[PDB]
Amino acid sequence: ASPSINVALKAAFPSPPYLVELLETAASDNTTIYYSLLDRIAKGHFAEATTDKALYEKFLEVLRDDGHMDPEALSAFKLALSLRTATPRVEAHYQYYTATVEPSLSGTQEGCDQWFLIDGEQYCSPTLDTSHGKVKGEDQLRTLPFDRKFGVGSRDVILYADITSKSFAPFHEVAMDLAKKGKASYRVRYRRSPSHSRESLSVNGYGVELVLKRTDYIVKSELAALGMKAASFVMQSEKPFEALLKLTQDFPKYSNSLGSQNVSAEFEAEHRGNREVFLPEGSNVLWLNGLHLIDRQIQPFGLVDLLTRERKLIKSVLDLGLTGQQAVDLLGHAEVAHAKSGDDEPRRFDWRDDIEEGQVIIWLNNLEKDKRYKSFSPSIWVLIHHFGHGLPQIRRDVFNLVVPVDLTKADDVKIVVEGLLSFVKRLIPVRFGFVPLTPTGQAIDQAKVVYYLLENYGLAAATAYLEKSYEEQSTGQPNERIFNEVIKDKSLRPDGVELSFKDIFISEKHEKQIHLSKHWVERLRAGGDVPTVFFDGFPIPREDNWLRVMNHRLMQDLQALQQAGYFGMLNESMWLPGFFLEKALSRRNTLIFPEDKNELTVLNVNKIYIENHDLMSKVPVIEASKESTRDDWAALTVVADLDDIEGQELVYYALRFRKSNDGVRLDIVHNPKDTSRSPSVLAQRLKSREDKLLDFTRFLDLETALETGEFEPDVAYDASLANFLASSNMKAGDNFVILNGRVLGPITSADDFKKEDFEVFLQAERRTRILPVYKALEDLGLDDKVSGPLSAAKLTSVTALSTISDLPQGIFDNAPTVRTTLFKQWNSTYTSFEVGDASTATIFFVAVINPASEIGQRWVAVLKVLSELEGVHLRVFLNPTVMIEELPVKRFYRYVLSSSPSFDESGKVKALSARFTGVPRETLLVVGMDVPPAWLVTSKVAVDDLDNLRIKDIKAKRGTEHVEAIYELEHILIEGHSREIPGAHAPRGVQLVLETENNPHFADTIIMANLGYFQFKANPGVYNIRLKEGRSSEIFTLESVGAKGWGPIPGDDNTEVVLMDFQGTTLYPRLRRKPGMEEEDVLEPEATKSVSKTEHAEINIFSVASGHLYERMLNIMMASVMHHTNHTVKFWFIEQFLSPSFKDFIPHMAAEYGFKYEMVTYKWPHWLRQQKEKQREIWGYKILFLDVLFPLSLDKVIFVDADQIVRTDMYDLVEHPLDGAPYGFAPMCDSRVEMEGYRFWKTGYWANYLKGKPYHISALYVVDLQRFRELAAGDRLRQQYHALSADPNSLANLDQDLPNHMQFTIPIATLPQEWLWCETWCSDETLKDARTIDLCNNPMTKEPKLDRARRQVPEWTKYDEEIAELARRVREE
Ligand SMILES: *[C@@H]1O[C@H](CO)[C@@H](O[C@@H]2O[C@H](CO)[C@@H](O[C@@H]3O[C@H](CO)[C@@H](O)[C@H](O[C@H]4O[C@H](CO[C@H]5O[C@H](CO)[C@@H](O)[C@H](O)[C@@H]5O)[C@@H](O)[C@H](O)[C@@H]4O)[C@@H]3O)[C@H](O)[C@H]2NC(C)=O)[C@H](O)[C@H]1NC(C)=O
Ligand SMILES: *[C@@H]1O[C@H](CO)[C@@H](O[C@@H]2O[C@H](CO)[C@@H](O[C@@H]3O[C@H](CO)[C@@H](O)[C@H](O)[C@@H]3O)[C@H](O)[C@H]2NC(C)=O)[C@H](O)[C@H]1NC(C)=O
Ligand SMILES: *[C@@H]1O[C@H](CO)[C@@H](O[C@@H]2O[C@H](CO)[C@@H](O)[C@H](O)[C@H]2NC(C)=O)[C@H](O)[C@H]1NC(C)=O
Ligand SMILES: *[C@@H]1O[C@H](CO)[C@@H](O)[C@H](O)[C@H]1NC(C)=O
Ligand SMILES: *[C@@H]1O[C@H](CO)[C@@H](O)[C@H](O)[C@H]1NC(C)=O
Ligand SMILES: [Ca+2]
Repeated sequence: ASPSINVALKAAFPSPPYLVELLETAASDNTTIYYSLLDRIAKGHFAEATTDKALYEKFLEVLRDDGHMDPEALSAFKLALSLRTATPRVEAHYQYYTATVEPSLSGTQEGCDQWFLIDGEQYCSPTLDTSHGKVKGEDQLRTLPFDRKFGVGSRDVILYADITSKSFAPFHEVAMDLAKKGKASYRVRYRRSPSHSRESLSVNGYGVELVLKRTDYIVKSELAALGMKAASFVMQSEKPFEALLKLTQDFPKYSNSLGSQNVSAEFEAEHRGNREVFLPEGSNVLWLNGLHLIDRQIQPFGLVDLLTRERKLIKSVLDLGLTGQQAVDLLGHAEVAHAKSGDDEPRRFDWRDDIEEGQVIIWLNNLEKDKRYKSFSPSIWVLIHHFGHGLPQIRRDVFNLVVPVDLTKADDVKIVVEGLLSFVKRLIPVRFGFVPLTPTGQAIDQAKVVYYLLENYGLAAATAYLEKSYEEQSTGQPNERIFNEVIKDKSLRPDGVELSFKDIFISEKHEKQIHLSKHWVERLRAGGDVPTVFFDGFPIPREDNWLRVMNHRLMQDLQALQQAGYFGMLNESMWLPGFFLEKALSRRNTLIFPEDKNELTVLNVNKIYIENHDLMSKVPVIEASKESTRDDWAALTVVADLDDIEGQELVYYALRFRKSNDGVRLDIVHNPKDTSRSPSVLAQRLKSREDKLLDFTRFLDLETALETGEFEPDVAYDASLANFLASSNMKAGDNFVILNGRVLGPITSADDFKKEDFEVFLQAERRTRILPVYKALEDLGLDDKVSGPLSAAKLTSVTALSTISDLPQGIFDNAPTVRTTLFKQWNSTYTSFEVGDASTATIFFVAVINPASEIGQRWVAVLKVLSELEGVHLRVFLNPTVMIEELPVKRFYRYVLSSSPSFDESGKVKALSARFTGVPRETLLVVGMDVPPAWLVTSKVAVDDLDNLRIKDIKAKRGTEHVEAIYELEHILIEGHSREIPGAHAPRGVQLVLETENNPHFADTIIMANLGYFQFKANPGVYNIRLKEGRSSEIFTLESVGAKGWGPIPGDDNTEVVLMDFQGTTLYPRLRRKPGMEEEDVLEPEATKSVSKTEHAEINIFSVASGHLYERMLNIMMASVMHHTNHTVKFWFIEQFLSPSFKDFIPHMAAEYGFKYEMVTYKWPHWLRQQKEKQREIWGYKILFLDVLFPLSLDKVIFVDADQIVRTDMYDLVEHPLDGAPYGFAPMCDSRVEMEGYRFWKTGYWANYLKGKPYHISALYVVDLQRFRELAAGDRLRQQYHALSADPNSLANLDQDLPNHMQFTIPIATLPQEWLWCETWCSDETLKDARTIDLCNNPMTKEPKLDRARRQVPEWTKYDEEIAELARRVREE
């Protein structure tokens, strides 16, 4: 009605049938709901629903009536159905079917609408008599992400069906029954149904913004009160949530309208008592049950997935009679969070030689007897009376450091010789030791050599051999030429026991010493890929700057000694290192104590005993004792292959451990490697002997009990068994241990997990997870709700999962995964308002919004729709700032989202749009899309200039006050963060190729230095990532694409990526270097040009335009090139900054002028610093992404500005020698003399910085892309831009200023000035020899660009007329 603007978004793929969408949305994770519904529709039950509304209506009654959903879950189903979350999941099936099924299915298909696939044979009938084909191509038995399985069976059957028709129902029942019998396992895959049309999909869950492009006009500056008055207006209204939405959506319009009718109502200067304690004014912060959410997680898709995960967690808890409110309170409790932070409590391991009889550690020091430290006092009070920054001097043994070193490796040897000795020489009060690593023959020999040389001759002689050997010989294997010289002089007085010389094979020296050393390394797991250093029994892995970390603990240990001294705990007759070893463990388990602390897996216990009840009621169970306490209670489950020694060894130890601990409740799950013989037999053998369990005096009693007895197969048991392992992601024949939901394994050798190792696992686990749950729980007085070991495990397991990081630490935010309760302190009467019932709510939201913020605009819109869900509680806090330097909100905002689907008059599903009403007639606006992270969007239909919108002009020109535009969700991102193995660094310069069965080259990108970042533009389907052929595959092998998580998670040893969601795909790939390489991709160890020219063109020019004029000028620029060269040209454009009017026109320009064109884009990385102003974005696209924006096949490109015109045959620029420089620019004209005043690059900062170098122009330049990438110029530009950008007034014009700031670091080839002309800075005499002309800014005039063109260049009109006639010719065509 009022003058309005309407914007809609549609996907790049057609809308799947509504029926299949409801099936998938309804049965999210649950297969039972899936096939239970698949039965209902195969009855022909859902055939009477003629329309989408009716069909949707029928599902609601069914789900409620069959017990599938409750109100909470039904409300959530409607919102997820609005979002159309299941549509990309269905399109995954179709892309897979179109690209891998159809080309591998040889024959003539007609009548084969549905067909099972069995043993590479296709059957178009349920009767199964005839096989049409032997299917070619790769295996279709890939158990892949979108699959579902029904039943267990030796044979595997797949049905590719078009569910829509009733031709489907008989096929289903044939395999449903065959799976019910157990003959084979059933799974359904989809077929694109021809009953549905090729209508594109209308999407929602995005935002639209109308940005004011002129903010320059402000006079009166009483901005300070806006946030404060805006906050009060809402509190006053008494319909507060609606006020905020209405105010926040059209905020720029209401600025002057605020401050009316004694408006301040500052009761709430009182609630800065709230500010005083916790958050600073004007900051937006959201919490979900204590969890702090980052901005990227605050979209509809991100939020729906969080509720889904959180409810599953809470529901499990409230089956013990806890309210949603009590449950959440327990999760964010102080004692709980303290335990997570409780790795300030360090655990130490006993580093001593005492077990290995003193023959393994070779110390470089003794502080009590070295006559270096002779100066120092051997008194305790020296330690206690210390102040300052210095480390206390003392003649006593107090601090120790043992570093395991490989003597083959020069890097390892250099550590001892340079690193360790400097410290000795420096007179540090730390004793330095080292133990050789013996993983190769050469290493073993050199340990012998060095050990011998110490034994008879002494430390200096051994030291001497190492020092000598390192310098140049850098010996892998022992060298006599160097060894014998050492003895020749250093063989003076080799004391005590006599020499052997040259040859070592001493029965005791080789055996005892080397094997004792191996026993030490093994005992503390101090070896492998990454060795482990032990400082005071504290493991520090040998990586990056471990000394930095060691020094940190050295100061933290010193302060630990001082405090004991002031309490008089210490005494003069003491071994001070033993203060730390008091509670140290002799053996170190990498399973329990992984050095990457994040490496942890916990399962929902409630889930395990709900889904697999059939299995868990039939496993041999030892219930915990009747006379045992809540503290003693713990639940253990052992998963082991009883067909292997390791598997049965492990169980005997678990049984032994149970005799000792009466509080434990044990379960034994037999997981065999071979499932051709039923697993139920060996389980049945033990459950008979269950009563007599742990009366096995000896191990053979268990061995014998497993072998004896005759049993049938419970095939029901077998099925639930295989389901459990699949749910728990466990391999067959692999050993695992589960105490209170926490899984450790796979156990390679049962010697790793002994009786003593179960006791520690319970000791440590108990501490962290069980004792903080017990305390916290009791503090709230909920300690009546724990009724047993299994009852307890459900609570402890759930609260450990609550503090689980889904997003790896260090990527999106460094801050740890901790639930705060710190906002509960805050008074709420005058700043807060709540929505939803707290008593019933399972979800609790705490929003802290600043009304004056632009981020608040989005937050309000999304929160209102999620508040509409049943079982959700929200509480809002408004916190504005008094510090407002500039206008706070400079845009209008609308969020396209509904809490339940909308239907047509003809019953179809309604599409959703952003409609802005009551738009000011004379304000200039810019349309922008506030799209979820994974999405790539461009304008498809629009007749207006979306960069320059004004209603008065449109009304005058078109006659309409109403504007309509349509966008397209063209691509969805596959983005990931790489790392090298084992010394994890980002592998920069690595090239990647994305592929599909149809084509082996979907896309290509290069790995960046920052987070090993990379991205691909794709849509739903099954893909694969291969390292690009060349140097990348030569140096590396990629073990995995981290699709499962950071991991390594077992089963992720793959390179397969699939996208079936609107959140795209986030990956954490891993790459390990090939045999002994220190090589770099960027550096070579020839037909590189020809190739690009053949594929693309003789000339490759790229550009960008942000307005109808600039697009009109761009048409002229391209034409001028074409008239001026009889060569082949390819034009490249930055896709998203162009209008659809321009986009729709170019094929007609390409036909006329005879050139090729290609649209390119890259999404601005999340880590890289954004640009609020679009003009600045555009400049960034020209300089920051040059290496990644164009395909690797392209040798070189040339940038030409839109306003330019060229009289030259452009090849010349290609041939121009750049003398090994990545890119070439043209300098600023010095020819105009009278202009000097406006030459600002002869001033202090630019003349000081550019000592002799020129001030270049970014209107035209060459980029030798192959060299650019080779030199890794892009990553420097990116990181310097990010660093420089922290200062807002940094780069006036970043495009010109970044290459000029980087010309010292990155060479710039300077171009002949024949290459550029501009009236402003070049003389009129110069134009005769000019090659190209930029229309640079006035600035001594106000004459506009249209005027300069016609006056400056006479042939500009000739070009404009040619374009004008063709546009009219197309309009009439
Ligand atoms: C995956 O799939 C399914 C479906 O979403 C989830 O589990 C379903 O939940 C049903 C209950 O809501 C369950 O019904 C149970 O039937 C068994 C007998 O086979 C009963 O022993 C159970 O009793 C428990 O639940 C009831 C709930 O109220 C029920 O009472 C009326 C009585 O007239 C019943 O007619 C009706 O089923 C009501 O729901 C409690 O009152 C009891 O005290 C007791 O605790 C259930 O009634 C279904 O068998 C089950 N499957 C389906 C297809 O519905 C499953 O949890 C979900 N899991 C995941 C991982 O998502
Ligand atoms: C939340 O609102 C309450 C409202 O009262 C604020 O309470 C403050 O509490 C202290 C004492 O707890 C009050 O003053 C002191 O009281 C004692 C005993 O009556 C008296 O002996 C002292 O001399 C002193 O007067 C204080 O006045 C009161 N504040 C106000 C404004 O009344 C609380 O600080 C608020 N907190 C937040 C986070 O906003
Ligand atoms: C590109 O090739 C064409 C030949 O097709 C050249 O065009 C000739 O130019 C004169 C200009 O007065 C015309 O009168 C002739 O009729 C053209 N020849 C033909 C065959 O029609 C053109 O000059 C070449 N341009 C460049 C830059 O190489
Ligand atoms: C209250 O009302 C009017 C402005 O609406 C003004 O006359 C008066 O100064 C305002 N403030 C106070 C404290 O009375
Ligand atoms: C104090 O001296 C005693 C010997 O009298 C000895 O146990 C130890 O060195 C000190 N005591 C403790 C508890 O460490
Ligand atoms: Ca320009």
